Amino acid sequence: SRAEYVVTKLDDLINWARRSSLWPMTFGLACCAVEMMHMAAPRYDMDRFGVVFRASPRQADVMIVAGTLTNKMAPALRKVYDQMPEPRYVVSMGSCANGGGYYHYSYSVVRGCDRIVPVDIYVPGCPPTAEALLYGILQLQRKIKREQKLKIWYRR
Amino acid sequence: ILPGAAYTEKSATYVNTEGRAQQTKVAVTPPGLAREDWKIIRALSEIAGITLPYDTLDQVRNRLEEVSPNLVRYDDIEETNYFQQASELAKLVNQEVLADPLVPPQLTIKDFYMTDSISRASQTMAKCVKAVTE
Amino acid sequence: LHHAVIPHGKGGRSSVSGVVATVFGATGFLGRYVVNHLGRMGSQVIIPYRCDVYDIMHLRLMGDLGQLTFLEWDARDKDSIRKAVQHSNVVINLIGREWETRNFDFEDVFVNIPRAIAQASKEAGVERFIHVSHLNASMKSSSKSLRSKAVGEKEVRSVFPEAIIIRPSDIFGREDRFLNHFANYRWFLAVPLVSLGFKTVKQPVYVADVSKGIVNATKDPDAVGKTFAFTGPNRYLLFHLVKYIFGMTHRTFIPYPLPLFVYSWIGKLFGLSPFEPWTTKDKVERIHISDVMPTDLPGLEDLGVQPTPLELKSIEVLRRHRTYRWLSSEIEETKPAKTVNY
Amino acid sequence: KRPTVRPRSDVTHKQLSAFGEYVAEILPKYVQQVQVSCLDELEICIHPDGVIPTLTFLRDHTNAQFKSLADLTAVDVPTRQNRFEIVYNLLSLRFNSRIRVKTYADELTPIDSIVSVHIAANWYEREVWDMFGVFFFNHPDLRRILTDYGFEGHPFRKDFPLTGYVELRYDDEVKRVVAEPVELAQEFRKFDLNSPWEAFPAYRQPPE
Amino acid sequence: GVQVSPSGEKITHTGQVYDEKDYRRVRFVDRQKEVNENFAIDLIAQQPVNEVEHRIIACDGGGGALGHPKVYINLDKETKTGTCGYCGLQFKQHH
Amino acid sequence: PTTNPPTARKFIWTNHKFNVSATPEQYVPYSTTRKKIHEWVPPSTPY
Amino acid sequence: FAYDGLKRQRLTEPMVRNEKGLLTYTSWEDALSRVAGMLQNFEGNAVAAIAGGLVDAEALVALKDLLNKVDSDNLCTEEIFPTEGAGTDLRSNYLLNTTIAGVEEADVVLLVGTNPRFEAPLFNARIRKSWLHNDLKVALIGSPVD
Amino acid sequence: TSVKPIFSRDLNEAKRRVRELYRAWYREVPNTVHLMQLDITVKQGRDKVREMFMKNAHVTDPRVVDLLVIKGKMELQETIKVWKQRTHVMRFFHETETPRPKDFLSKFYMGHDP
Ligand SMILES: NC(=O)C1=CN([C@@H]2O[C@H](COP(=O)(O)OP(=O)(O)OC[C@H]3O[C@@H](n4cnc5c(N)ncnc54)[C@H](OP(=O)(O)O)[C@@H]3O)[C@@H](O)[C@H]2O)C=CC1
Ligand SMILES: CCCCCCCCCCCCO[C@@H]1O[C@H](CO)[C@@H](O[C@H]2O[C@H](CO)[C@@H](O)[C@H](O)[C@H]2O)[C@H](O)[C@H]1O
Ligand SMILES: C/C=C(/C)[C@H](O)[C@H](C)/C=C(C)/C=C/C/C(C)=C/Cc1[nH]c(OC)c(OC)c(=O)c1C
Ligand code: SF4
Ligand SMILES: [Zn+2]
Repeated sequence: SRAEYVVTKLDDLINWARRSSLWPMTFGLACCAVEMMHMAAPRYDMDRFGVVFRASPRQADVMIVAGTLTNKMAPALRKVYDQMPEPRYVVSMGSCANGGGYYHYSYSVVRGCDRIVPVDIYVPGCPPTAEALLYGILQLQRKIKREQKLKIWYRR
Repeated sequence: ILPGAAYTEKSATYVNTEGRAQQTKVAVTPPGLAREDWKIIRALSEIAGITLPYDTLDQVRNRLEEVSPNLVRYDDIEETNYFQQASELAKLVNQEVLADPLVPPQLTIKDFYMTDSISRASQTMAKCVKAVTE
Repeated sequence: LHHAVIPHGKGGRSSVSGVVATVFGATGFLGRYVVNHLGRMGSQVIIPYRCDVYDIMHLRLMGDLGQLTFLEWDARDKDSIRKAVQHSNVVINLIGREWETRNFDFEDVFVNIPRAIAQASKEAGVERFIHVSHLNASMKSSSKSLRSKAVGEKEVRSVFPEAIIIRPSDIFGREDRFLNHFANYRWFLAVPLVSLGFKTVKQPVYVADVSKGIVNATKDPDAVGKTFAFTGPNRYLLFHLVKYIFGMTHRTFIPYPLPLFVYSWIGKLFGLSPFEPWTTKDKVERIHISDVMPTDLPGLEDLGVQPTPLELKSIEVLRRHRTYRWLSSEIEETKPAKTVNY
Repeated sequence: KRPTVRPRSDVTHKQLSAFGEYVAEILPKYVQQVQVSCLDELEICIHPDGVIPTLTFLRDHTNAQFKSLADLTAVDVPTRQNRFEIVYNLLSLRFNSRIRVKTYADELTPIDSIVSVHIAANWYEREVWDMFGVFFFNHPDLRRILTDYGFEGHPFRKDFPLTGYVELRYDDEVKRVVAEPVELAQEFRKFDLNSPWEAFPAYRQPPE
Repeated sequence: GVQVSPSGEKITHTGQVYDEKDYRRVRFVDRQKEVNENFAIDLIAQQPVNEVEHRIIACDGGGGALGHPKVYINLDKETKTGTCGYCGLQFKQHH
Repeated sequence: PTTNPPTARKFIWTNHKFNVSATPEQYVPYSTTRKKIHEWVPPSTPY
Repeated sequence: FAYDGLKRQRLTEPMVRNEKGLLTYTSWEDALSRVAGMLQNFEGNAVAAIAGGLVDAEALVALKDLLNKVDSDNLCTEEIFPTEGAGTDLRSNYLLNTTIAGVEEADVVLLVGTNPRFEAPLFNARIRKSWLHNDLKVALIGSPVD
Repeated sequence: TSVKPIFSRDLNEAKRRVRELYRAWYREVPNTVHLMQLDITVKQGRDKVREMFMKNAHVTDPRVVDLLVIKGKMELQETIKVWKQRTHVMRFFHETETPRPKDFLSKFYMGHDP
């Protein structure tokens, strides 16, 4: 119907604004965070996609888990994630974050950040190259593009 | 039917032809819902109201001790005497020997491969039987 | 048992529990507790969802790798219901609304959809069917939602004769619409209570117990075909409950009476909301329909769950309704409510 | 001249033997053994009572001046009664040399703390206590340093399992990170790698 | 080849396939079973037998250092071919 | 490749396939081995 | 090589007879509940047990204690051993008293009704070893097996 | 059987340090509960303190009681300074862990473990 069509284009409108402004939380754990700094470096310039690092979880949209999550740091990662306003997305980057990686069998490591927070995109690698992370970030925008919140509200 | 463990799947005591006591060890655990064989009878005993006085492998072997104490002397040959007594009780048996030739159940390697349940469930032993036969 | 469902492990996440449950309604308040209990013991859980994927994210971390299977379904399409209940040995129905929408009324949600699920579960060859209803479900009930629940119970048992029916009282928890509903009356200065809340009795139950007994019914041999009453261990007059809640939030309690017809008319205004109504006529009715006395029905304790008092767990629900001056006030600073044996 | 085998030197091994005798003559109350490896590294093995005096002399003596504590660590050898070997690696900038001082400990026999000698040791002794459970007397601030708060056990002890006993996950029912017994989807596979043939005749032990 | 089971699931080249009543089939609902369709067993059987004169022949798989370790096969048993234990190529003696 | 084409092989994919994640073509892991322990099948007749 | 029989024909689930007389999978609590129910009736001669060729001593003693607790003494084994004379009173009657390593010291072996090659393959190995090195004389009362 | 003491010369001189640690832990529950905004009562917290002290009721070697007291002071300090979090304090209460039955039959139904 006309209203169902209008709701669709309003859905694209709000998605587009969230796709075009992803503000990751300044937050990296280990060597994977070095490649996340390279994605911010001139060659890739994530800023040109509208991606701006913000220190405060209140001002951040995306949490990129870029390094190993140990048991000591697990509660703190969850707390800054809880304090992220919604909508909010997690990119798990690297083997350590993806599933433990080189430390999977360590007594002190969380075997994957997805035991602690819900993860949207998994980026393989140890570390993923800055392009691999960039591909993952741009794969998160397409996930948002497929969001259908307003349309589903209409059919409730 | 009560699914029990196999010898690879439990720590069990066996006594060989010399009388030497020796024990297996768990390699894998029993499949499916199978359970260790002495704990089924212990589980059974409690349901039926006549609970048996042992709840762990340690206590069951202590009970084996109370019966025949050489079943916990692992890897040990316990010398036995008193054969003269057994003979003196054997001279009184009035039963007499038949004339049947003494023919063992296994004459040839054909009958060797499949004797017990595990031998009979083996596809390798079936090949060996089929191999010597044909 | 098929060899892939025999339970192994020690009931941790990486264990196998032998339960393969399709939970219909896992995306709601009680759903996240049912999936978590199923998921933590190592159960395969199929989760049919109609909402946006964003709204099922909090469930993703409730099972080990592979133990959660999300499926898109439309309650109008039968073929999608079969698609989900096809591989289960138990199906749990938690579908429900506290209000009516354009596309689904109380009959749809509480009768047709449960019957559609039960009808497909019987054809698919599912051993257990757990259906949640209500304690005050009855055909002689004032509440329009509570009559449909009574019908739905019977439809479910016509097409799945051995269905297990769970009847919880009011469920209270972090995301409930029970203690957070009264704690939110503070925004309107005063607390309108029909008859001042002294005629209504309530025996609320903690959500984790409801969910822990629902999961215990997925494996209890002595549950097929029974109806259960899940209720708290304490009955309170609505007044004392609402007074206690404001004691737990340390807000100012100013109760005044309001005749049911004036209260029922207000609920109609809030029900015009195009979004999720703050209240409705049916929600106002249900708040004042008094809990039935428990007479001859197995309860929580028959499924191995000990009811949790409303006193142990209120502060985890109500601390966020406090101001800074009272955030740190401990459970003991609040006087407990007064119970009634009728 | 062999282009594959490490050059051997000569003078350094002779020098470190002379200083090893030097140290043993001066501290005969504490020194139990002195050796120099084929890598040319001097080791002093002392009675644990001698730790503070031994590192004090080696730090302040004029013909030593081992003023830097390169590091401090323990090795767990369960077959020994005193299963913890405490190792101090010291550096002399004056003489451009290095020296290893070793003592031992058990579970219930704490060592003295050298924080009065080398402030560098403060955190190193926290790490030994945390990872091996070796208590140090007179430590200004002895508390865990590397393990999670309220972590039970000493994970660098040889008998502590590699994956530990507990693991963490987020539990949405209670809304926090919880600890639970460890279960692994895939168990760590232990490989038996030792060859049954002897590789070094020079280290063969008598079969007595 | 890619046989299909009575349940309709494709059978992998290793012969695996979930039973009818195996619940683990639910992972493929609204998705697919990754199957590789070029069965190496079927492809290797298509190669012709190379004929050689000598009784002992070396196979390295081709490409020299890009193949497998070089081995030799006896060709005396003139009733079956000689098969490479690495690449599966077959050899037979000319006379 | 317009001047140095790759070597042709009969098993090389003719049709490329991009990242199929999130779609109905997505890979789903599973065990590629067959059952190991075979269970006893009871007789289908009375005794 | 017979261990591969441990992977076929395995009992993995308790089973009982349903109303058509067929074995059906059930639960441990269910299945034990049937056997206890029957065990509480019968006592004495009415309950008997047979032990097979692959039973552990921890299960023979367990099954012995259970049946002795309902008065029964019919604990039997498929193997036969003459119970006349001493019977199993004296261990020396039913054991290999010279041991397996004692074959290496004898100088005559008399075999009575047995094919050791197949009944005890490693005991026939120890005989031939003494036959080879110690020059053991060996005689066989029985069939002319190889 | 002669050994260097850590601090105490025998069990009685060590129990003095135990009761002094139990006092400190007892005084701190009402603060931990108040500052960490735990969802328990003081009585329930203090009972848990007592439960942990009785977990080691069989120890008799004086050196061992010295190292339990040493550890308990470290645990007390981690709590007073709020180095621990709700999650850490609440781990003592094992609230998410179903407890394994201690009877033979229940173990027998549940798996192979003793
Ligand atoms: N106080 C309580 O919570 C009590 C609850 N109950 C019963 O427990 C069950 C769940 O309670 P609660 O969890 O509070 O209910 P919720 O309000 O949490 O909604 C439950 C689920 O119903 C689903 N649902 C509702 N309508 C539809 C529909 N038309 N098609 C598909 N899915 C639908 C929702 O999915 P979506 O979110 O995508 O719509 C949601 O996941 C209900 O039967 C309720 O009546 C009984 C007694 C008390
Ligand atoms: C004459 C005036 C009389 C006073 C008015 C009568 C009282 C009617 C209003 C009662 C309170 C309304 O307060 C409303 O409570 C409902 C019930 O949970 C909450 O409802 C919603 O809250 C959040 C929002 O995401 C959800 O998580 C929740 O599940 C949903 O129910 C609203 O967030 C709150 O705003
Ligand atoms: C200011 C805004 C920006 C856009 C900047 O350009 C970039 C992108 C942000 C930076 C520099 C850091 C982003 C996240 C973060 C906190 C990383 C951890 C980190 N940071 C380090 O140094 C800074 C290290 O140094 C050795 C590390 O090891 C580690 C592990
Ligand atoms: S995955 Fe590799 S690069 Fe990334 S944090 Fe772990 S070890 Fe470092
Ligand atoms: Zn080859």
